[PDB]
Amino acid sequence: MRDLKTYLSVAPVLSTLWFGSLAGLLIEINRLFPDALTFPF
Amino acid sequence: PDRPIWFPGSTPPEWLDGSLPGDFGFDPLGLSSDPDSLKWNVQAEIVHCRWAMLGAAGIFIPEFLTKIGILNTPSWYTAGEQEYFTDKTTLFVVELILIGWAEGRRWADIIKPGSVNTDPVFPNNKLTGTDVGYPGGLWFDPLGWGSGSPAKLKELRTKEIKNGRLAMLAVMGAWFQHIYTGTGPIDNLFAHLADPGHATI
Amino acid sequence: KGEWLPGLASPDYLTGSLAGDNGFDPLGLAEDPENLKWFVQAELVNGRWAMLGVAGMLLPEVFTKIGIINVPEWYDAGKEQYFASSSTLFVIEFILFHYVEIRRWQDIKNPGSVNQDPIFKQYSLPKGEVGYPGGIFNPLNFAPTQEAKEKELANGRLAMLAFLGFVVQHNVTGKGPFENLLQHLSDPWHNTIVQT
Amino acid sequence: DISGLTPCKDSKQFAKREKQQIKKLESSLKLYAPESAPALALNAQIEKTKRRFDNYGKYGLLCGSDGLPHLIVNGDQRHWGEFITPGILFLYIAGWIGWVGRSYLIAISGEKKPAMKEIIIDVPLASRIIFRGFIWPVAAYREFLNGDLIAK
Ligand code: CLA
Ligand SMILES: CC(/C=C/C=C(C)/C=C/[C@@]12O[C@]1(C)C[C@@H](O)CC2(C)C)=C\C=C\C=C(C)\C=C\C=C(C)\C=C\[C@@]12O[C@]1(C)C[C@@H](O)CC2(C)C
Ligand SMILES: CC(/C=C/C=C(C)/C=C/[C@@]12O[C@]1(C)C[C@@H](O)CC2(C)C)=C\C=C\C=C(C)\C=C\C=C(C)\C=C\[C@@]12O[C@]1(C)C[C@@H](O)CC2(C)C
Repeated sequence: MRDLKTYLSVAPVLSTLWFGSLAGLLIEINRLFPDALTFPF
Repeated sequence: PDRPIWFPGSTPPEWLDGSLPGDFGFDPLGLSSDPDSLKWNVQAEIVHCRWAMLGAAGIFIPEFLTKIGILNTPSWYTAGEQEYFTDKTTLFVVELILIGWAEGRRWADIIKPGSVNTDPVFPNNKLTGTDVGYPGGLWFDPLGWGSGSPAKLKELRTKEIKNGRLAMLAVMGAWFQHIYTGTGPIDNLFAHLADPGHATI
Repeated sequence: KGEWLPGLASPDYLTGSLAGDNGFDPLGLAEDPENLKWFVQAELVNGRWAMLGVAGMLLPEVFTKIGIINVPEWYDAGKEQYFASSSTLFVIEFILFHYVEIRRWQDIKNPGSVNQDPIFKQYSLPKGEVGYPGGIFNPLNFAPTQEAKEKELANGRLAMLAFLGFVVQHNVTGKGPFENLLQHLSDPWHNTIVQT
Repeated sequence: DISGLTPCKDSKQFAKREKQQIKKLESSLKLYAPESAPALALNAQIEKTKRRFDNYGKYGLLCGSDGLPHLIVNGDQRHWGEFITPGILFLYIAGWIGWVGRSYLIAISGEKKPAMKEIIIDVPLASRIIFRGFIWPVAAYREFLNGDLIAK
């Protein structure tokens, strides 16, 4: 559906999807490497 | 317009006019109302059919021959746990490279039809198929059956689609049967044939 | 000329008049003609330097199979003692390369302005293109046809990728570029980036 | 010893903080059977605390008189991982985001109704533009040289 695809490109839905994926990535990154205070490499 | 319908007495969708092979007017949700989605979905269905037919053959023919005792192959469910000549990740990477070259050229033929019909190395060699998803030529149609009158084609292309759909259903059935009953698919058939009234879910 | 990806269209600014033009610019850096003019020279110089770098990093290690010399690895060549201190050599290198690269740079700005010798005025480079000086830089008078330029660019790109591989492998494996090849050739299916 | 600080590995107050935290965690474990899930969670917490303290000891941080790590941001090479490298990474990422936004804004400026492309995003064009920001420093610097960065 073209209209359904248009509704998925509206600002709030796109922002929600982007921020959900971003939060998931950050949570997993902090889960794999906990308590980072310095960049050791 | 007078073709048999999935729901007799009803009205088929407007975008399904009966021009495609294997068309019965089944699209309640309108997932392919626009032409581009229609083409993409047709190509996806054709590829899923062809992989599911290879998978159904490979799941069921080996397992049957093991039961009658001619071969001694392991279960298809745990076939990925045996130890082969190398680690599984290396095989996955080789697969990824080869299938990436194979599928990458298939992507360009969907976007721009008839642009990848020439051999990059030996330009004397060509594919002959006019239709996206039916490539033809000496590689994919060595017997030359894949071309003919529209009557000869709309039968063969409908036979392919009807077989592929059945294979997809069978493959998913085998997966869920092994998940639930915890035994190979052929044992389930013999159990059902032994006591059809009670050998059931 | 050729397409880097069949089924895709070439950019408008890549008209095929340049050597080694395969229409590869997914990120559109060379849209501005000034950017293209600068990047052509950048690619030429980078490839020409990388080819020599790879040739010097590989062959002095191939000696092991033939056993002519005894030379340390390319990553241990610096620590060896030489007739002069490292600082003095670096200073001399800087002094010479400053003049050389400033002389080269002036041709990109105003072509044909640095073709004359500064001390002996009777000596001058024949007129040529921006990145191809010619003259005494081409003693054997080989014709700079487009085929040779395309070969040069292809070799430069391959050598640049080879140098990147040489750098990355040492950080992980810790051995030489040639030793990495023999180990792979011993057991090909077990000795890859996937160690297992 | 910058500013009269001491390394974490030689600090007694750091060890006392670790011991106090571990002892506080261990007093809660005595309330549960060893096989129960809360005991497993408390064991994991204790192990993680020990690992965190060991890692802070290994990285060469500096402690004060309270046994707490302090950060040096003056540019000394011995502490570049505290401020410099994350700063450069953040600058790269922020420049990427800003460059992608500017490119998308410029791309749709010539349309008939540019406002409607801001409330309903054109997904394919943004997706094509998204990858281009990976080389934002070179593009931005060359645009600055050519004079196309600043509006006339
Ligand atoms: C091609 C499709 C197909 C076929 C032929 C079978 C056949 C069979 N299944 Mg089965 N199954 C399927 C799909 C299929 N399944 C799918 C998709 C699932 C996932 C939901 C399951 C889940 C499943 C479980 C959990 C169990 C079986 C079991 C069985 C066997 C006993 C009959 C029974 O109670 O099943 C009931 C069948 C269903 C609930 C699925 C509905 C059938 C699908 C929709 C296809 C319908 C057939 C078709 C329309 C008729 C014409 C084609 C015909 C020639 C097959 C029998 C051999 C049982 C067993 O192990 O046997 C002892 C058992 O416990 N199946
Ligand atoms: C897609 C699929 C299911 C389809 C779903 C349907 C009907 C949806 C229908 C509708 O959309 C329509 C039409 C119109 C809409 O308005 C309404 C709905 C209702 C939404 C099943 C299978 C889809 C895909 C399948 C079957 C995949 C096959 C897998 C293979 C090849 C496996 C191979 C191997 O088994 C071997 C051979 C050997 C082993 O050792 C190893 C492995 C690798 C396991
Ligand atoms: C010059 C060079 C290296 C030279 C090395 C030299 C001299 C080494 C000398 C040494 O060894 C010796 C000799 C002595 C040894 O003892 C010591 C040292 C001194 C160490 C590398 C260039 C290296 C250059 C490299 C790798 C460049 C890679 C660039 C790529 C891939 C660009 C890709 C794109 O650019 C396009 C095509 C289009 C964009 O639109 C799309 C993208 C995708 C962005």
